[PDB]
Amino acid sequence: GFGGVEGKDILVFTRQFATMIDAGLPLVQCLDILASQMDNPSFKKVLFAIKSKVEQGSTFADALKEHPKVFDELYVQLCAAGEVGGILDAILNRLAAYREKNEKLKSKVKSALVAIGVTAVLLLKVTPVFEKMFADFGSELPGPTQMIVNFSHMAQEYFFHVAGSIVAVVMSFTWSYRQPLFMPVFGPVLRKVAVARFTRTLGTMISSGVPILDALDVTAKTAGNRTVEDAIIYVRGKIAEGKNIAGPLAETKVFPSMVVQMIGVGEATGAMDTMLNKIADFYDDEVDAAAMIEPVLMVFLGGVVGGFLIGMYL
Amino acid sequence: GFGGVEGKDILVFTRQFATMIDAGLPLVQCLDILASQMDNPSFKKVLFAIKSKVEQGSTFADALKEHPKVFDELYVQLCAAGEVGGILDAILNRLAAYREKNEKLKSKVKSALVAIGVTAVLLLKVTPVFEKMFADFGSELPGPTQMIVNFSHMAQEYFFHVAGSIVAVVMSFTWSYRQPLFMPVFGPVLRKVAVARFTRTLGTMISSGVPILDALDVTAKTAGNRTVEDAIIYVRGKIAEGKNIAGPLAETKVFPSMVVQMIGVGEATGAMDTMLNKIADFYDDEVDAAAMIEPVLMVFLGGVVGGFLIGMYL
Amino acid sequence: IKLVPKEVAEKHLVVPVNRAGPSLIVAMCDPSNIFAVDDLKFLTGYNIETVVASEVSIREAIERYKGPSLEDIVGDVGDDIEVTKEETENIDEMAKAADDAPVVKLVNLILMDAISDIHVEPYEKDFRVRFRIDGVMYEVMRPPMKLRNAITSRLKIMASLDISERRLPQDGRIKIKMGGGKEMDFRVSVCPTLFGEKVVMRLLDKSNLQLDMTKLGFDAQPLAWFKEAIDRPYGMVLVTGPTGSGKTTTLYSALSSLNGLDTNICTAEDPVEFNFAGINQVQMHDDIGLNFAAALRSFLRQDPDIIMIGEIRDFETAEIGVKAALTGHLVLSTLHTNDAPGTVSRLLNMGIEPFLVTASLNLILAQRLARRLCPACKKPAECRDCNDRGYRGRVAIYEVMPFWDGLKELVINGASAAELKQEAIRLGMSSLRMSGLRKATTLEEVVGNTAP
Repeated sequence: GFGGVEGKDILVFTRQFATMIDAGLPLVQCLDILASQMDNPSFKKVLFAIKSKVEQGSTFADALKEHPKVFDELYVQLCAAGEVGGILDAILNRLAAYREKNEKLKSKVKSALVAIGVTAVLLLKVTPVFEKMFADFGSELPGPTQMIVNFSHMAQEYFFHVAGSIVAVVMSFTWSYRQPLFMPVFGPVLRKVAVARFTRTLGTMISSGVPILDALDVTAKTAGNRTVEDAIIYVRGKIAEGKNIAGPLAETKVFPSMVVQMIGVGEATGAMDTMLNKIADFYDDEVDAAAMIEPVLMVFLGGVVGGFLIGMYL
Repeated sequence: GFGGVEGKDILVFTRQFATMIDAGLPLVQCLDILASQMDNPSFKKVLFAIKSKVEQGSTFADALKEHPKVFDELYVQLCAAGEVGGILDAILNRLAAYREKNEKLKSKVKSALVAIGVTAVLLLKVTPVFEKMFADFGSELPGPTQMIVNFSHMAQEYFFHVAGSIVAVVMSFTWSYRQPLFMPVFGPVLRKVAVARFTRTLGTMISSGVPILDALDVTAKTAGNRTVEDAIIYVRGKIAEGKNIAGPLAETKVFPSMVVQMIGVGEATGAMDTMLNKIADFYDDEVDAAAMIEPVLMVFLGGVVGGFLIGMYL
Repeated sequence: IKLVPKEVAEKHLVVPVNRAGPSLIVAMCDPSNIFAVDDLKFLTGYNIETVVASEVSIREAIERYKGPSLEDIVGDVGDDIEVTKEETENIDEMAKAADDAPVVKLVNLILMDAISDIHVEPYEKDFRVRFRIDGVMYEVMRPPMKLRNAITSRLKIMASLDISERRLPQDGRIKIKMGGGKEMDFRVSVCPTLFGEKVVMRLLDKSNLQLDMTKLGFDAQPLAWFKEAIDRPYGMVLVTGPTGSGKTTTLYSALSSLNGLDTNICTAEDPVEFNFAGINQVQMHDDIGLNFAAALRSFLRQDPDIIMIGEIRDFETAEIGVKAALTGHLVLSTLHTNDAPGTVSRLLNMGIEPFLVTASLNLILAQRLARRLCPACKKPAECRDCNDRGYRGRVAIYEVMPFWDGLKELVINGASAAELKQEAIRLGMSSLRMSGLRKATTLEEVVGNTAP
């Protein structure tokens, strides 16, 4: 009996392979690099073994077959389908997106029956209970009926309040499900995720030995957000013209003062690999922690409760 | 009409002033630094105005008087009492501890007369009101009496329900009060709070321009947890001997691998100020997320309510 | 503390005050009274260590009685040096009202623990000192390891530094509020000092020595006039000397003695030591994370007529300094060294050349401590830097004055009036001559009278 690896850890490693392979590095050299950049031993250890099969001439799909407890049949078959059709690069990109969606979906059920389940029942009906409680404090409230009506009519008139309760529920469910003219101002720009991916990809290709400009030309083809792709094409164009990497970055808001100051140290030290690896892991951990996801809850929490109470009042 | 500032935001700023002033920086330079390290504009903007009065020669108490909607009469008087007695440093430490207790107490009623007082009356009797109101739906319920008994006997038989209501109260009070041999193994060590405070204080004194060793000598006198104070005296002793800051930290479990690795970059980059500022913000947000103080409320909330209702029915 | 009955203490005016190294410390007013001593020996059964005290102080202690302190310690608003001593004290009095509801004015110890040479060598070793007249003498003050360690951190902290096993030695300076200074060497644990932690304090005592110190025979009036001159036309000078020969004092003396009221002067120190009774003056102190060079570099930037660097120790600042000399400022500073290869070596080793320093440095005084058994003498052992030589050994130096220790005299050694001529002209040179022969102890008054 052997277990797989964490959703996080499959993610990091599938992303960074998709990135290196789409860069045109040899598959064995891709494998070496991610092993050599890994923080957990079990990952570095496997990936040396997967690479050892690839250097004997086996496909990546057949090399991953040595770890069927980590890469399931559906994963290998996606790899092997990519290898058979000449699309290994685009199926690894697909697998990296898959692994990222899988980890995010995992954190986000589990987060908060555990504690999340007990707290989510408990929040979803708190208000609608308060509500039924104030409306059960006797008879002849705001909007009721007298108890002697026929039951069906009494229940139908209150339908107002039964409705204001359900809406209260739907709202707190929406906040728990989501949550775990200047035309250019409206476009989605770079997020935390997209900066973390960029930084990991670059940390990865630099630690492997690719130059900055070779890494940027690969990255500018594998960036998902269009505005970032436009940013990165401008950064690469600036650097290729002889401008200093920290200066191409400093023009773009998405790189903090420090990301730039830290990169600026890396330029003068020949340690941009180390700099980018630590930037990337800082960002990856900031990402997985992630404050507006909790304030907007409370907005809809009490705002709906209060809407019910006002609803029958009137 | 003007409002104050958030409990969080008073907290951060009172802490960081107490820290700088107890460091022996000039009061105006303390003021400049916290303004210049602030993330919200309204804080940076005020603190420039408070500093502008202090540079005209006014006391801090009289300078804060320009924002009576933010620093109430009790706050200024504490400052002014410190200034009159030569204890501005120790009254700011008191005020920082006060602001920290205030923010923590706020999050922690609200989570799941001000708002805390109104919400705490309102939660403490919600259920027991529900209860009295189901037991007032007519006569001949489960466990009652007929109204013709003598009053004293009727009231004594219900004593069951009067008791189940008081217990319900005591419970919701407990949740609101709580919720806001190897001898060395038993001592309270450094927590998340104490690391967040440390990191903020150091991020603060470095961003202001103090060296690492001057900041550590101040911090080692203003650390509340004794085991951390002993840790920090050892870190400062190691650094003063010529050991590298990340290496003094790496000896102590309270600093993660990421913290040390990030600090170790900051040493080679002359960007420790900011490495510490980003570490501190990350920690402060991890602290304020840290969620079981609200789920356990609700466990006892409805669990007691339901215990009452069950109690008489039977 | 413990005695026999309180009555017996009061009758005999004696009080036990501790127990250490199996002996009972007994404070006693009448230590010649063998009856009382033998009574205490028999009644306690303990071996005694007798300490003489004034009768009324013993009586006061008996009635008053480290606990009141154990609580007043947990009062952060006391240790805080940011608070003026005048107010801090008040808190300690009022806080002490807790026990008995009075104000005690002047608790000697409660204050003693909150608010020329001291040698503290190891654990359980009696302190030694250098007395102004008696010289090396033993003292009645000893600290065991715990007390040593506590002193050691105390002194370390008041001097602004953090001694620990990681940084066991510490060469700092205490700033007495009376502006006065003292050099403190200090060692924690036993890693460098097997004999235990230890400290030494060479007291300054300051409020700054003046030219009134031809009293102390250090520099002859003639030479001081020559320097007075020299400093007026902006000849740059460094005071060299081994540790504690008087470098900083002498420097401060030369600047203080001049009328600097009409010139913008301008000082960069790692900590305050320099006192000057002058108005056009900018005093600059190293802060966290600033090199000496940051402050000099940005300071030379304004218009100082005179620049004073406390002591050159990062020579990246040294470089700025000698640059300041070559633009034509009047620069002055201190350097730790004992003769000419000492300094020049010392100066050249962070990359200033002797053409820049020696060519733009005018005068270099060398200070000493001479001892003849118990006199403590600080003298200017000796130096006019003429310039550089093309194809050379470089540093061209003409020694104006030497000091003979055998007769305690300052001799002129081949200096001529034609040497110190270096004047832009006749009238300037004439002014120098007049100050040479033509040109009240307190600094304020002395400055006041050089001003005129």
